Amino acid sequence: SLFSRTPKVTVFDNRGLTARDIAYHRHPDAPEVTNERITPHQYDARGFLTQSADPRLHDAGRVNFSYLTDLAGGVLRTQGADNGTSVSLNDVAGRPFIVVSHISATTEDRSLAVTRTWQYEDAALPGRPLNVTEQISTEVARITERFVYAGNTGAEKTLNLAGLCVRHYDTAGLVQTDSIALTGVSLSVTRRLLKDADNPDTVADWQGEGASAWNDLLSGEEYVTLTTADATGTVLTTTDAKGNIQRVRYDVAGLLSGSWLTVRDRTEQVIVKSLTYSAAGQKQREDHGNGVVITYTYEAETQRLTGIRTERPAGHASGAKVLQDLRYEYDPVGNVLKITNDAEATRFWSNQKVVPENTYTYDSLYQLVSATGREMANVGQQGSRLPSATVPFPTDSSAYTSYTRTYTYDEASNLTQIRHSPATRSGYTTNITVSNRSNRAVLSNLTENAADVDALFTAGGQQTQLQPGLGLVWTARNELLKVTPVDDSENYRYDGGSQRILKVSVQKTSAQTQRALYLPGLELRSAKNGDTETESLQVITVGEASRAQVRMLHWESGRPDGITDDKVRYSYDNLTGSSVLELDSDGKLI
Amino acid sequence: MAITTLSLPKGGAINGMGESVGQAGPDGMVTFSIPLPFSAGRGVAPALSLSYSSGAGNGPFGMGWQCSAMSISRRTQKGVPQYNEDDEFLSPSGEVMAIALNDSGFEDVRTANRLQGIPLPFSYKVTRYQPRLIQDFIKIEYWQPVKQTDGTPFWIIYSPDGQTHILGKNSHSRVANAENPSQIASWLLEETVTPTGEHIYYQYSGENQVNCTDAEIALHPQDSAQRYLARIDYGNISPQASLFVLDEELPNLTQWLFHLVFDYGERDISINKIPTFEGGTTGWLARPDMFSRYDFGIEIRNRRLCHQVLGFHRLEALNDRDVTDEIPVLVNRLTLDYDLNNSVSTLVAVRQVAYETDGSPITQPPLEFDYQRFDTGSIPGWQEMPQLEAFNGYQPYQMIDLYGEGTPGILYQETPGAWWYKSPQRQIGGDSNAVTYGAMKALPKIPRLQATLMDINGDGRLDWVITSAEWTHFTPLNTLPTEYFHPKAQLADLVGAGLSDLVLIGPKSVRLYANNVSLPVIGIDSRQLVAFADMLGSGQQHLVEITADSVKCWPNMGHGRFGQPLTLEGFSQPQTSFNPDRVFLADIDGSGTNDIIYAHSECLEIYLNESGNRFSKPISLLLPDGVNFDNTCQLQAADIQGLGIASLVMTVPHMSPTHWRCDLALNKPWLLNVMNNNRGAETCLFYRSSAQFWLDEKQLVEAAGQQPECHLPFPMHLHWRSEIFDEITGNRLTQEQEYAHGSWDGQEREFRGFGRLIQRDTDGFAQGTVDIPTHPSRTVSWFATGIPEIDTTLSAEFWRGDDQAFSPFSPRFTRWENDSGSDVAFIPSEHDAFWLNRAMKGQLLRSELYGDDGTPEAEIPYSVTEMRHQVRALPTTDATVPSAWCSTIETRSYQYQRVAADPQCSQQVVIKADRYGSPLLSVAINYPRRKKPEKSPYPDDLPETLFDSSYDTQQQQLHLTKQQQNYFHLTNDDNWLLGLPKEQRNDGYQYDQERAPANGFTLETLIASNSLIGSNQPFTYLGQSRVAYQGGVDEQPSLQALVAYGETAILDEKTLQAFVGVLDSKTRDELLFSAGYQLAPRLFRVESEPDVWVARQGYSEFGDYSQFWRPLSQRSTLLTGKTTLKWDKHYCVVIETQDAAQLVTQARYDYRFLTPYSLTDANDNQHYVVLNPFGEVIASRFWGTEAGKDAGYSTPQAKPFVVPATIEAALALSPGIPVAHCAIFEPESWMQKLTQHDVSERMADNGTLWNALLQARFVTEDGYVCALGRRRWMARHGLSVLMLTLLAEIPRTPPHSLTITTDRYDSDDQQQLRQRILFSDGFGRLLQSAQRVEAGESWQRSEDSSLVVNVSGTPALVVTDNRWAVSGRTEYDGKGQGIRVYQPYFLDDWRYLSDDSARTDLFADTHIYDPLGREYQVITAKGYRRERQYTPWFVVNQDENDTAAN
Ligand SMILES: [Ca+2]
Ligand SMILES: [Ca+2]
Ligand SMILES: [Cl-]
Ligand SMILES: [Cl-]
Ligand SMILES: [Cl-]
Ligand code: NA
Ligand code: NA
Repeated sequence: SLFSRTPKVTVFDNRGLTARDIAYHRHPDAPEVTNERITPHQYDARGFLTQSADPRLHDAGRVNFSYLTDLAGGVLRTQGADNGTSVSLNDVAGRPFIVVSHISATTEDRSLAVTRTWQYEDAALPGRPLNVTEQISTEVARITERFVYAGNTGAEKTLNLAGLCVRHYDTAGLVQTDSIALTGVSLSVTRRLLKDADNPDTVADWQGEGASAWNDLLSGEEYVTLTTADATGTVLTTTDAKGNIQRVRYDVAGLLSGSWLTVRDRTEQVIVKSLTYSAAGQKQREDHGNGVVITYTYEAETQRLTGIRTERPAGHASGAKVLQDLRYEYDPVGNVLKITNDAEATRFWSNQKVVPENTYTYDSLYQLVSATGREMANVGQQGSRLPSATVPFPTDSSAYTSYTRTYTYDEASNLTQIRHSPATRSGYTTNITVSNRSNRAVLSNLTENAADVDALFTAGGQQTQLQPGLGLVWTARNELLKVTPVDDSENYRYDGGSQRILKVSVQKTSAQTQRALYLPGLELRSAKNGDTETESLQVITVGEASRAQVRMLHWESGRPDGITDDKVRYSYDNLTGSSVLELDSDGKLI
Repeated sequence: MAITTLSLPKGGAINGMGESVGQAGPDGMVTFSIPLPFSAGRGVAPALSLSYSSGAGNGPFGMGWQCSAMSISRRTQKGVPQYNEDDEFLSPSGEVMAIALNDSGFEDVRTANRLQGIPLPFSYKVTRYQPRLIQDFIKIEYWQPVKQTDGTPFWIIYSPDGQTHILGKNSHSRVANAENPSQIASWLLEETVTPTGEHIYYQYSGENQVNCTDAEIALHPQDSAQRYLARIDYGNISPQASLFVLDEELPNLTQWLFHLVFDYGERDISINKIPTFEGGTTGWLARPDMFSRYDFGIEIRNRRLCHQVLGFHRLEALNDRDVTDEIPVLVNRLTLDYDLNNSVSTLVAVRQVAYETDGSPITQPPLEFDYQRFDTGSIPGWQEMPQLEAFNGYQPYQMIDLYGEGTPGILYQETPGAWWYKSPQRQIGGDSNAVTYGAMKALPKIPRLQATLMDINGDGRLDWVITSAEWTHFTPLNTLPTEYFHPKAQLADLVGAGLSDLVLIGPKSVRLYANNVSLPVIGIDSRQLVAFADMLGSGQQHLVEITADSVKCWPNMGHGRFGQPLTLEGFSQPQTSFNPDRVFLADIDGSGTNDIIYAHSECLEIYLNESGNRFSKPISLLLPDGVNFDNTCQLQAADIQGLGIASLVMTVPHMSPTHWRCDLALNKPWLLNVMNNNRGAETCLFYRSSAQFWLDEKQLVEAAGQQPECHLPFPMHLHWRSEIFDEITGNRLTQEQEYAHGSWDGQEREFRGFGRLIQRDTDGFAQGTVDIPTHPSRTVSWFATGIPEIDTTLSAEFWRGDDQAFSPFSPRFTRWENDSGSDVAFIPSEHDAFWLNRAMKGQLLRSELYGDDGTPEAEIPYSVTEMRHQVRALPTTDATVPSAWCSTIETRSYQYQRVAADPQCSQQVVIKADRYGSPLLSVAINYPRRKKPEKSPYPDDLPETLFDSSYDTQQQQLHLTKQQQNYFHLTNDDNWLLGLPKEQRNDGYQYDQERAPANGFTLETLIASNSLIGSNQPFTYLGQSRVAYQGGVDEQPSLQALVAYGETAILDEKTLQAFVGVLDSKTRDELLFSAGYQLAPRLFRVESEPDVWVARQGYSEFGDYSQFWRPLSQRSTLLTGKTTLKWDKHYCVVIETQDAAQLVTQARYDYRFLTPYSLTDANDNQHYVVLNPFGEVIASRFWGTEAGKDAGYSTPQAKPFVVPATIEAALALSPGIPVAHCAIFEPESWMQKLTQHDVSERMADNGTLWNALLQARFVTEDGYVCALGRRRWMARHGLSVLMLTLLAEIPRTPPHSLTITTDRYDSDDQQQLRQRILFSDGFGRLLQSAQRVEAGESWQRSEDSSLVVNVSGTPALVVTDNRWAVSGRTEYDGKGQGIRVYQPYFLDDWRYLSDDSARTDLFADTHIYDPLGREYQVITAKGYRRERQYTPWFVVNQDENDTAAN
């Protein structure tokens, strides 16, 4: 009824190119009404795409993207409503040569434009990249990246280094590759940071006649990550920069069967004792170092994840308990209709039979239009801050009250309203104001007028205000550089691939400071109470960033009383990988 | 351009030879091709195919098959050649040639004494010939010595790829008169040479007397003519541009790196005896079915069958080692098995064998064939013939094909002077091949008296011969020799004054009367019979004389000549009782040879003619119950079924009923009807006569009130049905062909093809719990016969259901006319029409695709494609007969999707073509969508809005995309290279819908002065492409066509608009220069068109001729550095690459396959594979240095690894193996294993049966039971129930492989053996994949390969040590699409779970495909549906939520 006669439709021109994508919108609130949504696309004589537009902007006679192409189809220019205008040209060898971006259309505001260029080896060499350059507006060009390659001396061959980049100087400093396997896996890499890397004023500019000069712009400290690998080129062990060793083992099918951690100057301890799999190779049963067992359950037909069951089993020193028993109910295409948890200790949902347990409803476009859940009665209205931690664990259904969220979406799939309706309290509404000519959008408190929305964004689609009186600065590469209030700041640094290597937070009244350095399987966290160290912390992280991770906290200095050193924190996730429970090395809830 | 990178062959899936059945054509024949599996060497190689045709006759590879290179032969189809200036020659394509014209319009002759720059001993007259239809524009020369005594003539064919071929230079490559070498029937390919200086040489063996009986030698002294292909040499060591046959002496055998050796029975056939390079000393074997052919006016005798083809490589030479006393080593071996038979020998198996270094054989499963056969045992008995019940049993009738319909009707005289004919017809509601006879038609009145000619059947030609006994006999002219009425030589001697009477005694055999060789005397009323009949199976009316104890046959050699008498033993009757009247001559077994049927009072005795050599022991056939044959009775042999084989029709007055028939066979024997690859795939083929098809067609034409006109007067055996069985899934595909508008041409005595083919494809599935609705597809296709009275009736039959579709295309005829040249249309004369229409024979006119699914839209096609043809007439020395080049100039495709009113439509037109057939100007047109109708033509279940919303203005824009191009050629001097890439440009034209011509575009409307692609009209420049060459004049090609670079346009003035707000002219341009782009002239320029920015790609430096012009360096652009290439000794393969950073890769080669086995990378680490005798990777490892020290696996020198012999052994290996991977291949597992010990023990006979079954190829020497060898044995000798029991308990399983992968180096004691098993089917498709996993819960496989299941119905679970995860399990339909794809599952065994258990118990998504092979529906394992609907202008997708609401 809701989904009846709502197909996806592809409309061709007379050359078999897609002129229109048609969709059919229907809200369960109003099942009588069906809104047809047409996304037009234009092509030129050659058959290359020139224009696209969403239904909302087509309705208003405007366009989302315009494309200008060379005669082979290569896109030399994109004018986007959301991300501005940019010009691109590859050389005849197919390599990046120039990109000019941060340009706005009205002809073309070129004044804040970033020009990125590449320099390769000369024609008598293979043509590997030598440096990347970035020139912003009227400022002098800065050399943001450099590459140095190995020759093929016997020593280099012995390290499987021949012709590969051994020194990559990037936006954060240097990455040095000192050893490679027969299988091609990096066995020893070494990172050094820029001098004065905590200051967001310091940008990489690798000026100088050779490596002797470039190295003089780097800090002294070396963060060495070492790796061990099997005959298939698959990682077995990782030694982090503070000497902590992570180890894994593979079963006869090549799947992870166990893992261990050896903290520096300690003995090896079990992080994953065992791990079995279904026929499809998806986790079935997982046994942790803390004796906690995870049992995963799958629909036999669709292989969809039906159950996540976490428990301390029979004969466990801390006493048997089911900590989580998640169950999922899908609609036919695999949207989540219902989530139940019978292990929930408070027994909250069988007490409150007015609103149902995590029920979700969707429109014909599979957008979430309604949801129900529980919140803690004390949370109050959602903003940017995290609620206050309730300590200790609440012990009764009074602690949590139910809620029902309702979501509203425009013709271009912008989320314009989150409406919150609790059981027995005053509800609130968060309104998001969409631009009249783009999908740029901000909360109502920033503006309630569509025509002023794009002025809160840079040309490239980067938001300049986070909240009222909190300002945002972005790098030349559109990464978040700095959050500043208009007196607590935060700022960031990234490597060559835009992956955050550094975060520094500062509060000045005396200036209190915290720093996070992100390395392989390791976060070095520190703090100073005005150039005097209050805290020094290794967060050892075991696993992969898209799966239920295990953290170990080791304090070099400044451990607070009430935390035993080298305490492991096991994390336990839901369907979407959100961290829901933490347990300790006894399996007890943290 | 492809930059050469060295790498080892990757692992792996089981697949065969590349054997393939042909698409069903308008000739109606079954075809089959096997590529000969042998090395390509350097690249220049023989590349031959062993191919079958149902139309083809006997030869060195058995009935139907051949494997030979190009030849030129004297024409034999239009009279026998006499070796004078009046003879004609045939091109390799079989097409008649004439002497060509030159620039000045004369006979293109010249004298020469230099050929390819090489002085010839004397002068030659060199005549260019041109074939009537031009395929490739090959140049063909006849080389004739000026003084005829100086030598023999030869032919040269210059292929337009730049290669040069010479035929019959030396006498071994000539089929010539045994009596007189001057008289040359055929010149066979002897040597090829390419522009790189690479050669292939073809060596033939002449026929001879070795291993023949003295009986044979006596009967056939003229036996030296025939040639057999014997050795092919390639990979010449010395690079030479000129042909080797032009040097003083030919190269030594040792100057060729590769050989291909055709064995004719001399070597031991056994897979255990390794064939050697030299032949041994027992000589080639004599086939039993020896046969002669007389086409060329000379006997050509045939005694040899090819039993093996062998690939030999010179391993020492290739490895730059000492060549002294090198024997070439065998690489691959192809065995050929025949069913040897005295009448007809047939090819029943080909198999690949190779050898391990310990000498022991390794084998692929044999590819088997079998044929329709005549069974001596089950001859159908008599049966009453109610079709003749209107006659009383005394009344004389002839069963004869009076009108030329390929089936005989009834000719009879009612009262004297009054002759009627009852024409054959389909009996309604009988068997589907049942023949009845229609209404009487009076013949014309016949003259007072005379033997004389007459046009009895009303076809215009005097082709019936009337005589009188006073009775009257009708005899077709084709049953007598060709110049019967103006005889010469022996024919004159025999008839003298002229014969008194001619009497048919069979379908094409005729008895005679009257009142250098020793010919017979035609006595008045003797105890002897004389006749014309084909007693030899060569296809001529020979002279035969039969007495009571002798059969003598004199071969017709043409022009009235008759050669020495041949005897045929095995026929006799007592000298008192022998009566000539009781003798009949007819091909009973369809072997080609007329057999003897002799009639006694109570039986018939049939003497089968054995390939014209002798007669068999006679088959005795009893007459019906209580019949006594005598003078009152009537008996004749006549092909009443229309099968090309005689049945017998008998009238007996003293009997009830009076009329009987005996059909001796219901199939035409010796036609291929079964292939089986022994891997799970069998194809069964079914034939049906064109004659039988004609009676179906005639009934339809009569039911519709029209007058039928047959144009095909004899029965051809057409490919009617194919059934392709998947023996593993139990699924199949049926392909049925139907034929109409058959055309044979009297004037040229040539078959033209069928005017209409209807093809029906139907999937058949085994039963499942989620059933797939099978919906057959129908393709209806029309082809030109080139006879206009047929071709003009075809468009009438096209689908008329779209009143707005454009009108049918019409053939254009052109003449080439020069100017600063071009095609110009003309209307030819009725004389030239015949030849120019003939040039379109077999060309596709129109094709329509349907799905016969019983829906309302079923009568409406998915798509319709139609073609227009242009024949360009070309002059020759013959004024009466022009040459012709047919091409396809327009192609129009309509996409309807079974909705008639709203199709999409596109059209591609070749406007101009150069003199060599290459396209110069062409255009691709996309028509606008039709004006929107008032109501929606699409079904009412879609959204109401969609029909209106389906419309877009982009659908209404007419697009024409114009493409120009030109080419390099090298025709100067005596070289010939055509169509080399040069320049191309593309231009876009776009108009509104009003400007589309109302009746569509034609070529004419596009070349007209007011054209929408005229140079007046505005356009959008789309780009251009140029190839530049090196090593010749400027950037023009030499004969070696060495590319300098490729150049394509990247920016024009329009595309530079990109930079307008960001860069300025000066900065923009100097960036483009530094980016490696450059300005070049815009091609096919118009007035004021600026230069364009171009990118250049693909630079190579090549070697000189001594290095076979091989590439020595490569780079993609001038911005990056070059990579060096170093070759091995003989420039076969590259052994080292070195890049611009000095980084070095090296490779050593396994020279039996010319693939690397070892590889040193840039860091000097080593990679290694062991290849098996078929070139597959059975083991691999690597080692080198890592982190300062030696690393990886132990070396093959340190720790050699033996690959286990079986999967069982391999699954039982202990950790510590020094290989990354190893692989066991089981390609023959679908064949049951049967050992001598199995057999000998189960009988207690000491191998008496085993050695009988091995001989009969029921089982292979290595113990595999052959599918068709079994069936053949079971049909002839049966099989005891003791053997059947044994065989029923021996299982089988789909082709499979096991790959073991180690996860650690062998130094590490943690090493595990990962185990992966793949299953393939008989079509080479991946069936399932099994990965060994840790012990745990799995489902259960029984010994019978089924799933164990609980009483509750769900699979029974157990914990097991032997657990496997099965993934990607797929059930395929006929077209190879995944019809069911199963979820992964655990199983306590690597073995195959039956498709039977899978369908019942395992979860699977079902995918349903439409007649275009597009997925339109999916039924998910849970029960839901995804559906998809295809229309010309939109596609509609519905997911599981959408469809669930229905
Ligand atoms: Ca829908
Ligand atoms: Ca015969
Ligand atoms: Cl707890
Ligand atoms: Cl117009
Ligand atoms: Cl070798
Ligand atoms: Na006639
Ligand atoms: Na190395």
